[PDB]
Amino acid sequence: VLEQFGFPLTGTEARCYTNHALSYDQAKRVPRWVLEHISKSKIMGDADRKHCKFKPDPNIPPTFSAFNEDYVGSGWSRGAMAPAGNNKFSSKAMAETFYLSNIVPQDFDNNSGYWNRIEMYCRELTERFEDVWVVSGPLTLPQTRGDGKKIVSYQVIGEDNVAVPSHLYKVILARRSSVSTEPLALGAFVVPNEAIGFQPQLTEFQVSLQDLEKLSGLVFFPHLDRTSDIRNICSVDTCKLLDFQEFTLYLSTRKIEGARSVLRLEKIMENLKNAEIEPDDYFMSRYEKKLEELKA
Amino acid sequence: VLEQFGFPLTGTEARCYTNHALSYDQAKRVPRWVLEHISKSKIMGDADRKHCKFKPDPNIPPTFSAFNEDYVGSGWSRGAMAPAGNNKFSSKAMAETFYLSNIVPQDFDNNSGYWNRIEMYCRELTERFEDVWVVSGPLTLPQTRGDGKKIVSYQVIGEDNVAVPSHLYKVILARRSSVSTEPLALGAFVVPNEAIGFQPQLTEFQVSLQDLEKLSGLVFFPHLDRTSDIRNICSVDTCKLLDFQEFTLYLSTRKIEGARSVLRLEKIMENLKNAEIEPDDYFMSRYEKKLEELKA
DNA sequence: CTGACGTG
DNA sequence: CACGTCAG
DNA sequence: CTGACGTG
DNA sequence: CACGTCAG
Ligand SMILES: [Mg+2]
Ligand SMILES: [Mg+2]
Repeated sequence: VLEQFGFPLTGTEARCYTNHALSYDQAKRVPRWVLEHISKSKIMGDADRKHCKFKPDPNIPPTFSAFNEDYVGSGWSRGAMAPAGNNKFSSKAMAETFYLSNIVPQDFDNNSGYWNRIEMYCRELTERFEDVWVVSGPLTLPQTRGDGKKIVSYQVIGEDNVAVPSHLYKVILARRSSVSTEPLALGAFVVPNEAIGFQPQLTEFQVSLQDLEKLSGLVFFPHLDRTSDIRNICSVDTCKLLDFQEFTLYLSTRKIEGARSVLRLEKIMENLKNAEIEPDDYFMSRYEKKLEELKA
Repeated sequence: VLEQFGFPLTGTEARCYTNHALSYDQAKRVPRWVLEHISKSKIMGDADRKHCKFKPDPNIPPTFSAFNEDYVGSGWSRGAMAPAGNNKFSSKAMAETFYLSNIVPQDFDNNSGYWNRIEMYCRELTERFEDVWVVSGPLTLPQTRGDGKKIVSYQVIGEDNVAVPSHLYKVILARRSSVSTEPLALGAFVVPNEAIGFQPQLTEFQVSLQDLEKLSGLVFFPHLDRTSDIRNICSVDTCKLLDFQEFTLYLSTRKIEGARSVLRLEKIMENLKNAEIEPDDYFMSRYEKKLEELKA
């Protein structure tokens, strides 16, 4: 009798795509969590975000979907939780990361800077671990005022009132190999949704997993054996993001992956040379292999 | 192998009790929705809330539970979504309504005044409809600031950061009889979590079901056929709360039975007459009986 | 790599 | 809106 | 009815 | 804390 006309629906079921899964927040119009698994093969290939378009997820009821009109002109950028750069292997997978079900309102500088560098480090880990799992998502955390009152405040944007998070979180779980007798590596990080420089190290944003679960109301990787050997990812690995020089270099390399015209190449080396940087052996070895191909 | 260690858990599964069900919000430490079914029989009985105590729900993971320490001294009252008064028929059901999984931080005046009167009206509906279903819960809505920005802002209380809602909602669905071909009657209401006098009629807080679903991120009564004719409950019924005199007389009537001394009983009568409220014959019967017993 | 912005 | 251009 | 508080 | 007392 109680359930004669059904229980209310919260819409939090896991939604699976080609190379990520998420749970959606219908009230805030953003994901609660986005889970991915990266390996060196996934991050290679010819998929190109220039052929992709942000758009509502066709599997989300339109009443609870965000739309591009919510974001454009808002002063907030569209920030993908599963990044396009993790899906070079499949045009379909990359396009599915442009569904707004994967997007939160993100500070432009953060999206293009510190958070970008965290994503780059997650990819770097596949050079050292066979398997890497990442859960990313938004948070709206309280601030404590001087009188002890704790208050959650956040902006909502657009006709659809899309929630702008105060912070973003990432949980990284890395397994060296399938046969490894070695412990798993785990780290949880919470970063404010704002411009962050190159000075603060990633460890300054590290939190215990239990604290993140309390803050987010989520349980991550719930099948994990609690007596298994898990260590702090920042003690068995570096947790070292790219510095300015290496970040500018990396970006330039990503740009030599692409080739459109000569004068473009000119502008590239122009801005790069205004900041010195001696091309290290890697960017050179990757410079000739492409230069030859292009003049061919 | 993306799900190697399981998907993250959000904890929103429906939880069923003797005479209500709820979905719990582990981040805010309050229910998202509480569903109940009321009839003539369930609101009769000897269940007494003086035998009950607010306590954590033993089925909620302690990590995500509220505790009484979060509420005591906070300035906010414990506000039940499924009310004790709907569970006079069963001491077990009543006890379960005092689990903190059914509780939100509620303005004291609102809890004991306007919201109390809405609850009373839900019970009144069982005099004219055989079956009444009600979904109740908290809401944290934005305000539009002077500069046009829309901001959500709410307090979180206690060491567990229990979220204080800005508003409370109720959806009421009423069915005349199980075999009747009369359309069902439905209403949705959104009330601010603050003191509300006797002046505003309940219809001033009515909203369309669609608007409440968009604001709450929920779909209510998903098995209700919305394409068949459904009546506005404030059209087919009264949506009239008890007015000051009726409310005060009802409260005084219930206070008669609790009075422990002649002083307190007599002061109940004095307050009534001081406000120019006339007692009714039933009230004077109970009052004279109790007064005789306490004097003796 | 991460995106928005201005012209059609 | 598309799409080239620009920017961190 | 709805609740918070003060004492063995 | 459990209980009795008090207030909206
Ligand atoms: Mg991004
Ligand atoms: Mg109440």
